[PDB]
Amino acid sequence: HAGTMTLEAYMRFSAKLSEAKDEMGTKEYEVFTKELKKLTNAKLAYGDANGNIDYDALSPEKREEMKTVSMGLQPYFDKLNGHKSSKEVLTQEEFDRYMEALMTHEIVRVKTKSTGAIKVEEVPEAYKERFMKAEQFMEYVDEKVR
Amino acid sequence: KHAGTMTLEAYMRFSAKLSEAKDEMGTKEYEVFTKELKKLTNAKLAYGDANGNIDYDALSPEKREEMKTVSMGLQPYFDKLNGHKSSKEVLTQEEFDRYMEALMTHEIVRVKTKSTGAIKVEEVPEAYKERFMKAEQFMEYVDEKVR
Ligand SMILES: [Zn+2]
Ligand SMILES: [Zn+2]
Ligand SMILES: [Zn+2]
Ligand SMILES: [Zn+2]
Ligand SMILES: [Zn+2]
Ligand SMILES: [Zn+2]
Repeated sequence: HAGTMTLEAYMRFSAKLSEAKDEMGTKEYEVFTKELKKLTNAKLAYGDANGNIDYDALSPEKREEMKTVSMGLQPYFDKLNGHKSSKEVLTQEEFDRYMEALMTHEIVRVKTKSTGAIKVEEVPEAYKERFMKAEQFMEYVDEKVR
Repeated sequence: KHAGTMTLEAYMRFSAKLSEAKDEMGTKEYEVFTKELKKLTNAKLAYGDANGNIDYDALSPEKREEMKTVSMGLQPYFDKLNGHKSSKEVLTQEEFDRYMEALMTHEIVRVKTKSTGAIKVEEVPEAYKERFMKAEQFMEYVDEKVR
């Protein structure tokens, strides 16, 4: 039941945002609330039916901005995943490559309009090599953070 | 990176574990395990490359079936040496078959890339890239189940 699951995970995320207001320093929570509004605005403006963005369609300047927002939000997401921060365990170059890998993965979700597991067979030819390299890199990062 | 030194040490460490298997295993159990392992080590010397990896796709169907049966019987000892539960107990029969196939694909790609370490998909040949990814994922999936 993809709908119910989504509803529940929505209320659950809303509850975490509330625990974030309580637990975060005052400046920290300003900066975070702001970053997250940029992200949620961007998914409403550019995202598909599932809220996935085709980052390759965007201008280089907006793509730079989105990548900056996700760099700032990423350590909160790591913590919610029960992992150590990927920013701390990765190099600056690697952390940049990681954001790019995540973007590639989101683009492929747009092209295959798939919400769960991507089937490598269904990925357009233009994106196969790039996708597989991003999956592999995301796995390497995941193992460094637990 | 000292490939020789690490390969020598792992060699001696594996011999120590064979010695402890002679001691810890039932008489029949160790008889059957010693034969299966001999099949495995004979097959790697007959068909393996410089690193002892086999191109299972080049072999006859009959021989490939045979090597898969040998690996099915050795796999729970290997699970135990990794400090893991038996993949055999935690997977269905069809999944365990596909696991062995994943491991064989992984072995083939090692022959093609000539690499004994982490395989980068870039360096894997086009006829093999998608199979390799699928095998790595399934291997990942199984590994999560046995911890
Ligand atoms: Zn609290
Ligand atoms: Zn870059
Ligand atoms: Zn993880
Ligand atoms: Zn003992
Ligand atoms: Zn089969
Ligand atoms: Zn493991």
